[PDB]
Amino acid sequence: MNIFEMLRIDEGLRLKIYKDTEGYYTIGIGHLLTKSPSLNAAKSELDKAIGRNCNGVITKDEAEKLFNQDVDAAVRGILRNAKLKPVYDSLDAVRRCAAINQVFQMGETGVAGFTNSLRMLQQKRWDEAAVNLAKSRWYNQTPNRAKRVITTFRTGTWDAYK
Ligand SMILES: [Cl-]
Ligand SMILES: [Cl-]
Repeated sequence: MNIFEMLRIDEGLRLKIYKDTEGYYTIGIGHLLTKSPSLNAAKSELDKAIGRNCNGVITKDEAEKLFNQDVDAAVRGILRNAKLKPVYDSLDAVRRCAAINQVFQMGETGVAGFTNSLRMLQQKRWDEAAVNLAKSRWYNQTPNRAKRVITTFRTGTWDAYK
């Protein structure tokens, strides 16, 4: 198991513009296009990202390309973040994937606000962090996935991903 396979599992793969769980236009492997409700704005953003007239649809390769850039962007965002970096570097590899997951889903921003949990993770208080993490909008709105990530952080193994 690795980050790509993990996220591919959590985000799915769709080749036509779609609405995510929050109702926003997205495409591919969870690639958010825009928060605007204008489909058109979405198509535009799509073409600009891909570099061609897409008409709302892309290929697998295109999707995968966006996914690579996106994983990469997330790691980098973590590294550049002063609140995040230290936590991240203190964790083992599996758990690192779990942090990337969250960041990919909610942004550097959001994760940066999980102050208490962050500290717990840094101190290696797994069970504790896990309970904390569940007291959040994040878990409440997308509980099966959040459960998987949380278990990942809790255990340091890939069992949630079976
Ligand atoms: Cl792009
Ligand atoms: Cl879910």
